[PDB]
Amino acid sequence: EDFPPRIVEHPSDLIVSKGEPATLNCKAEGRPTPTIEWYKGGERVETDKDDPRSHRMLLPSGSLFFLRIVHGRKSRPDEGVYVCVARNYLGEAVSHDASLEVAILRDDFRQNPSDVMVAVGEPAVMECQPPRGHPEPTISWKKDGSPLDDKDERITIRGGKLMITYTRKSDAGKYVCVGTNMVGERESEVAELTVLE
Repeated sequence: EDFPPRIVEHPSDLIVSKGEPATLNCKAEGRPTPTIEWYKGGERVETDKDDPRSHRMLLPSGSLFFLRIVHGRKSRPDEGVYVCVARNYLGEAVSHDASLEVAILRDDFRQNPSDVMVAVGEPAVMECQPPRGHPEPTISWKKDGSPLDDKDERITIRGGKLMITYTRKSDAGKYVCVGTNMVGERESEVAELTVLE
């Protein structure tokens, strides 16, 4: 016996990089088998099943596959809020909405660290702020090519602050703050800690 459609899988939010394909999931049940149609900002989205020229494929399940995420300066027709709608003669079911998003990481830091000159046993503090990014760029540090870990308690890394409680001469070196999101790494310009005594 025939029954109205029901959404089985709603689409989940998606951040993806420019250059990468993407898939928004949807799945319905119904008898007769429901058709699946997608809407972005409440506007019907063309698929290859509508028009062979589309860069978007509607998969057998009704998920929406973007062969390329269009996001240029002056047009970006793919990022936004999406909903799938399942239909048969008996009715319609709509999904919850999902955002589709292109990740972004700037090459150039919000605030570079600063040279510090300090004497043995005195605190050395370096502050950093990474580029704007989505998702937000998390922070790490490097001295003369090698990662810094706060695994060793004499260094405190927290927020944008790197603190060395009691400077050692062996702490003299080139410091860079590193910026990281799904897009890639980004390195600040190098900072000189100098240690007197």
